[PDB]
Amino acid sequence: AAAAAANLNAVRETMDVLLEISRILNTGLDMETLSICVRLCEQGINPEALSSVIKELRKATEALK
Amino acid sequence: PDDRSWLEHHVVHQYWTARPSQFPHSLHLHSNLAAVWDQHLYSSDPLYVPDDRVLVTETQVIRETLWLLSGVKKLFIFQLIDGKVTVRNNIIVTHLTHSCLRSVLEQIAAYGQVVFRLQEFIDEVMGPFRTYQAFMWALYKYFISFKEELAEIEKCIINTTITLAIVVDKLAPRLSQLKVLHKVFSTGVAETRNVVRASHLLNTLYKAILEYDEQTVSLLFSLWVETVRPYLQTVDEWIVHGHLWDGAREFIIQRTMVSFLKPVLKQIIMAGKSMQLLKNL
Amino acid sequence: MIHELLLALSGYPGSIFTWNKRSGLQVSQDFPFLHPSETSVLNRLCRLGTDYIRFTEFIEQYTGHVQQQQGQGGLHGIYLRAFCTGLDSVLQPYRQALLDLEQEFLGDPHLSISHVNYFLDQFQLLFPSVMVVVEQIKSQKIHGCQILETVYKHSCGGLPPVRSALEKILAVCHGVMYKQLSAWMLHGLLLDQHEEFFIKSLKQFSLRVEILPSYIPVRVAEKILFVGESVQMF
Amino acid sequence: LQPYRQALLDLEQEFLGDPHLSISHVNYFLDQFQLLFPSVMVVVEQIKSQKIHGCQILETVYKHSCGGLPPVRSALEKILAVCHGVMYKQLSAWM
Amino acid sequence: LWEAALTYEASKRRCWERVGCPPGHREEPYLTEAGRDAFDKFCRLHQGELQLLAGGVLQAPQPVLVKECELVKDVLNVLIGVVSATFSLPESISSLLSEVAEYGTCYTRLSHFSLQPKGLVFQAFTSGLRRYLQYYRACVLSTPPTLSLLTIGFLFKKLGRQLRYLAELCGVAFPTGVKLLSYLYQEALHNCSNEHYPVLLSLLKTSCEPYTRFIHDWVYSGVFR
Repeated sequence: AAAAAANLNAVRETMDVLLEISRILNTGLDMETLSICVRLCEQGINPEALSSVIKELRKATEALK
Repeated sequence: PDDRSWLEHHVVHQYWTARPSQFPHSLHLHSNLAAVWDQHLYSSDPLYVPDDRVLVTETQVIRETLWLLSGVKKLFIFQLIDGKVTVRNNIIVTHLTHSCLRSVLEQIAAYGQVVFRLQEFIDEVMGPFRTYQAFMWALYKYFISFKEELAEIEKCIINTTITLAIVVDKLAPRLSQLKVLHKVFSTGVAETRNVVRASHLLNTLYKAILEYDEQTVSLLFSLWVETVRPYLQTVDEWIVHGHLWDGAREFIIQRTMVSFLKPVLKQIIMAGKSMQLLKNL
Repeated sequence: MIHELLLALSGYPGSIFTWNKRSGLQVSQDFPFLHPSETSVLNRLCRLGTDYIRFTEFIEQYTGHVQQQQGQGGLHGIYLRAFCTGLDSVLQPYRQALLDLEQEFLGDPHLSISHVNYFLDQFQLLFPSVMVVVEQIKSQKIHGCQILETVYKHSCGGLPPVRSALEKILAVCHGVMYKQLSAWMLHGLLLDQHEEFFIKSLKQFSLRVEILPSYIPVRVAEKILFVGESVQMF
Repeated sequence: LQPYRQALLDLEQEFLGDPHLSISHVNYFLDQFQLLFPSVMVVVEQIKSQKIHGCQILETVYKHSCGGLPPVRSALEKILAVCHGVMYKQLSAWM
Repeated sequence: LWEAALTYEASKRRCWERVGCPPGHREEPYLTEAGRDAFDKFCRLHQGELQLLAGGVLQAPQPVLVKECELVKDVLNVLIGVVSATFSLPESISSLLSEVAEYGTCYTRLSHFSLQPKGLVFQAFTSGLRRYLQYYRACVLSTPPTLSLLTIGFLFKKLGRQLRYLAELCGVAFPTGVKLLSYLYQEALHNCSNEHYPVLLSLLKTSCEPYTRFIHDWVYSGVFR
């Protein structure tokens, strides 16, 4: 609708604030992979448990390279 | 009802016709200063008696101002009562309360007066003594390029966020050069023979260029060049064609005159008359 | 606005722009879509179409209207045709501008009325000026060589569009005078009847001194008169 | 004064989108121009109060373009070069 | 889901009446924030008011239906001088309609004069008339096969007026022989430097081509022609 797009505008703002905080902490996640992790964070997640897998697959994107 | 409905939608119809204005509003103090101040005024008990205003929004002021600045007037806002600018007092937005507002539109009306005096002269060209015509041509060449900017900014309202303080600030180096013309033209409004009335105007330009001897100087330069253009032609005509120019005594030489051609004038006369004495030989 | 403005300015007016013979073009005033902001721009725009309709009526009126003669000579003759023909050639960029306006309207029709006013400001000064020249030509019923003087006097101004535009018409009208001059100096025969071309051995071939144009001295008229009389003699 | 114009456009451009900004943001953000303006105020009020319109205006400029605070130290340096630039037409028509 | 949607771009239009997220709606569009549609709507409303205030006898000229290209082709066919439905053989359309109808009425009176197979100078005169008819046929349908309606009125301003002069040139007896040879001769001297000069010159140059052969007979062979 229109009121469903003003909310999504206010969500686009928030995602850009989290984008600033993402880039000054220099995460290897770009805008697309971070959009998977925010959907995970909506359903409830332990980011210590996600962080242990992401710290391994990022070292295993260069292991078979 | 198929025509009126499209009219109702895709034309505003609420600051120029008898219809109360509606627009969806975003309340809450940071943009609500007018309504907040209204409620404050009523709570202090004036006692009440409101001001007659119909509530016009923000962008409509911008469109109306741009048309006033382009050179046209007699819009719904900014009418003349004898040829003197006058601001409507029914204007108020949901912000600023219309106290700073009456002042910013007063400055815009003050520039509209400067354009009104010029348009009165330019319209009375059609209902002009070849130097006045060449002066009108300089004014007109300024007016077309000047009108371009005001139309081009109005295009970006049809596109983009636009507010007042940008388009006012943007036109500062244009409204500055216009005031110089408002003072040079006042000496050509001050007024004898039409060549005396022309010299009283023409010497002001020749003085004003040496006054800044930049961007003002190139403007005054281009106004000067196009108005001594008849005279350079007619003095060359006196030299090669061997006759004094008759224009119902529009010519400045006595056979009332500016200091431009004075230091070389004897060489003009002593060439023209000597050529005329060759025509008889 | 989109089709209507171009249709009115081109000289095929409608009921939005009601053509009068006493005010030209005129909008029918207040509507529930017409309001004082656009009104002044509309009023300024109407002047161009007013002068244009007058021009085309005049051109049709004096071009191709006879087949070698009622019997008047101030309402007929080659100089009137030549004036109308020259004015038709000068009016070409106005037609071209209206074509380009329609192309931009097709690309996007959200162009404001003041935008069109901004493009057409260069005809906005040219059209009211030339109107009094052509109006004086009709009203005073001018006969003979004086048409040349009338346009030559207004080509002494200080507005370059007006001056160049009238000067071209005077060159077109020079064409006819040179064509009759190719005859009278070379044989003595005339081509223009009932309208003067500032020349009629002796009488029945004499000089008509009074009608002669103002940019031409009397001395050269004496030389022309010699050539024609002598070539007729031998 | 043009960076005092630009620094007013930036605020309004923020406020058009941002809903929660308040008076404190403007008071905070224009704190660096509470050093430029009060310290060039004494220069302009010095030239008005005792009227200076000779060529000794330039010495009074060179006393405060020494500065001590960087805004009033670097602002007048822009102005003085333009003043000398007009005198470089005077001293070329001389020479 | 929010992030599936999120990857769009927000509008640049914003107001200081609209700080809480305008998705772009406007301050209600101005008159010239719509065009070529709203045009037809106010023209239709104006026409309806006219029809009411008259009684339906004012005759709406194309209130809606038809559109542009079909009307252009109908306008084109009158210049071919053949049958149409609203021309002779918005509401500004009637004024253009009358001018294009009058273009067609002077086109028709030349092809009617050029279907003939009076004298030999008559056939030569007609064969010269078709030399301008060919230029007119090249002018129409090649430049505007469907192109804009007003381009017709501008294109046949310089040419339709000349064609209307050619309507006065033809009789629709009309002279023949030496009578016609002196008629066209006086047409040369009356219009000797104009836009009508080379067409009349080409007419006079070939309408005397039979006559010179007639003169060339009784002197050169002693047998009358």
